[PDB]
Amino acid sequence: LHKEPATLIKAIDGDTVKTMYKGQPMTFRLLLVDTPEFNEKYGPEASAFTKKMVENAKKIEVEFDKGQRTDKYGRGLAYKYADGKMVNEALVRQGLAKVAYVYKGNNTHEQLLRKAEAQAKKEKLNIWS
Ligand SMILES: Cc1cn([C@H]2C[C@H](OP(=O)(O)O)[C@@H](COP(=O)(O)O)O2)c(=O)[nH]c1=O
Ligand SMILES: [Ca+2]
Repeated sequence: LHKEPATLIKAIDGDTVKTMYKGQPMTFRLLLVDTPEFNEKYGPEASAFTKKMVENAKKIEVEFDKGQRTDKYGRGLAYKYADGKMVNEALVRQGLAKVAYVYKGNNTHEQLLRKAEAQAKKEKLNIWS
């Protein structure tokens, strides 16, 4: 896989962000994770974590997997990076997302994320507390 440029338009919630990609606005849903909804426990903390991470970044990048690049809602499906740090992994490592929605052929970073989740579980962080 490879990273491509994107520029933040707006933080949305823990696992969705609006970014401009090849000059067009899109809403991206982060691959391989599930944050709580804003109305659910930790939902606001996940939203604020992702928002801080993308708003503070000097450089956002998007990385598509090998499979489907959009979902049925027309959202982009990608791994997102903020100054080189994967947002999807960072959420999981902080116990603010579960590994979820692991579909065959768009699961290149699964094992990296499962290892973050195990570590967040060991530390009993947030969702795992
Ligand atoms: C992350 C992800 C979500 N989705 C779809 C499955 C879920 O469908 P349903 O809407 O029918 O439940 C929905 C969950 O997204 P949210 O967790 O953003 O609600 O997005 C994909 O199809 N592919 C993906 O890789
Ligand atoms: Ca969600």
